[PDB]
Amino acid sequence: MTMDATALPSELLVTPQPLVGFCGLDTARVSVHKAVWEAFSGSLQRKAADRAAVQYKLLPEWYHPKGILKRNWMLKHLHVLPSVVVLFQDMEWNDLQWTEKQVQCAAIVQALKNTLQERNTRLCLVLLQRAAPLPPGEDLLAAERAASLTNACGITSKMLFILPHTEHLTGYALRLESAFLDMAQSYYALMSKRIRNHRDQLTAAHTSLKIRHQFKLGFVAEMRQDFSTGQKHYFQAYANLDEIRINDGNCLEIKTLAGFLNYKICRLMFKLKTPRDAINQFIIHVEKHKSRVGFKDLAFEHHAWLSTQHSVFAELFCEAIKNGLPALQTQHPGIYYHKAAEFVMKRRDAAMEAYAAMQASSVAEQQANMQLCDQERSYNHSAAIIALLSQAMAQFKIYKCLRFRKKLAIDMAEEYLKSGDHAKALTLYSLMLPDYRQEKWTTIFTDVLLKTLRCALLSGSVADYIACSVEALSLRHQSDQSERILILENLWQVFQGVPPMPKTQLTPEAQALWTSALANVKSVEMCATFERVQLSNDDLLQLQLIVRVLTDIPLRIRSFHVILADAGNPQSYYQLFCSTEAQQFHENTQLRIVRLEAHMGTDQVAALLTCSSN
Repeated sequence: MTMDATALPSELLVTPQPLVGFCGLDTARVSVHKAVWEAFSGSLQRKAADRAAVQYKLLPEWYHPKGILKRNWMLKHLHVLPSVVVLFQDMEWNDLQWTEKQVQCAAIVQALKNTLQERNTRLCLVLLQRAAPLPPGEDLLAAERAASLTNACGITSKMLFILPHTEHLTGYALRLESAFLDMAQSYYALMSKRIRNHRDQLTAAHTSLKIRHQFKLGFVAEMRQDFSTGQKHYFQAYANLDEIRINDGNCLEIKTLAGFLNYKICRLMFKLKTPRDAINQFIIHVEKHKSRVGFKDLAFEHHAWLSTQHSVFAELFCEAIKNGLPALQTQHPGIYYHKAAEFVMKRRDAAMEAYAAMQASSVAEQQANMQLCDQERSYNHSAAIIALLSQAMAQFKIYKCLRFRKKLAIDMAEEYLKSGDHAKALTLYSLMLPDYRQEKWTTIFTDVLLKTLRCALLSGSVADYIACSVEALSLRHQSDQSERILILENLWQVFQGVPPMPKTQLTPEAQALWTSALANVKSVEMCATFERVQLSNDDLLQLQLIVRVLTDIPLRIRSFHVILADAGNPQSYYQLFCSTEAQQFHENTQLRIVRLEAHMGTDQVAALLTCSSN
């Protein structure tokens, strides 16, 4: 009829490769088969240029398509069914035990040809003539034993191959691979012809079976490296899907199929390096899809799948990087990494909506749809969101794009906020806030500042909390004055260590958590000036440091401190007595204080605001 091409992801993520089989071989031989398999794993030892694509696997109206009709047929074709069958055996040249070799290899090839009769596959046999090498044209018993084979089965002579000694076995394995390339491409072409002949007939114009056929056609082509032909048959299948009706119960499956198709064709793009072509196909179909659905769209569908769309395309971005293309990433390291990240954000928001529509009183299996939601309720951790953010983070960091990755970092911390996970949010914010002050732009600086307020109060890193709060009061004039007053009260509280006021948010658990704090914690702008330095060991300096408050609200005028320095030798507007210098120290030392540390109101500004000298 019109059955799905496949509902199976995680398929052929690596470059698809042929498979030729090896039978169930016992441990008794596996040791020497080790060497045997070594040559086989030699395909994985050698460079891709030397490496043959094929690998190994083990086993013990109109008429309906055979080999195409179902997606498990596709997959079983992919790896379960080898294009060619090869059974490796040993052949010691002897007299009558070698006749027993004849009978035994006859039995095994009889079983093998029965299996082939099940599944229409070409066969080859490999024999180690473990004896010493001899010239070709010497062993008539080779012909005799081939004839014993043929009367048993009829396998052609040339399909027989020999790997006498390991030092010989290696080269004979290389040419084995070459011959296998031969037969494998032969079988692949034969199946290609099968598909095209199938496609020339319609079972009463079902029109979707042929879609499966052209899909499998692309499979064949990419097996045979004709990437262009197969990718364009894929795209033609996309066109065919377009011709199909939309918005039915199928349209979601249509969208997923087109996702498969976009995946494959974009692979074949970047293999052929047609970048903007891949971009155009990507967009074209994805906005097709956004149009095609207006609802249901429970938005773990067509939104999460949108996320997976950008996920696969990011996969193909990194695939290009492994290939080495710098184009789109000089443009945008991952155009779609963070994009899929915001798509999983909308995923989670839609999940919140799902909970909302659930909070309604919540017969065509809508409960299963609700059960869908329950399934969708599972993928609500949104930690995978955080990880996708991490990949986008690193991906943009690849070309050292600090700003963008930093703002994705504040994204991460915001998400941890949404999840209620204050800790690591606070960590990333702790990194960002000095950065944001370095960007000098106070607006978002303050916005992440109140975010940090929430983060630290929830965490209880009240040292960090108050540091951000105080550099916030520095220039908090963009915010409410009364909240400045409240926060200043919080400042005196924390300096005393007594619980801070924003109990309007606080709940007792984290409250106690930070009550634990500050037992360990150990430690608006004004100006420093000098009337005289570099003295003649007679001068007397004095308070040239103008203590200015740029906060509208005052801080309680408590007290003062000055800290002595040792270079060379050891020795609105509010001003009050300090007599900072009356100690007649030694000459030519400019004691410029690291930080002010006078006791106005409380200890200090601590967060790194102190000037040098005159």
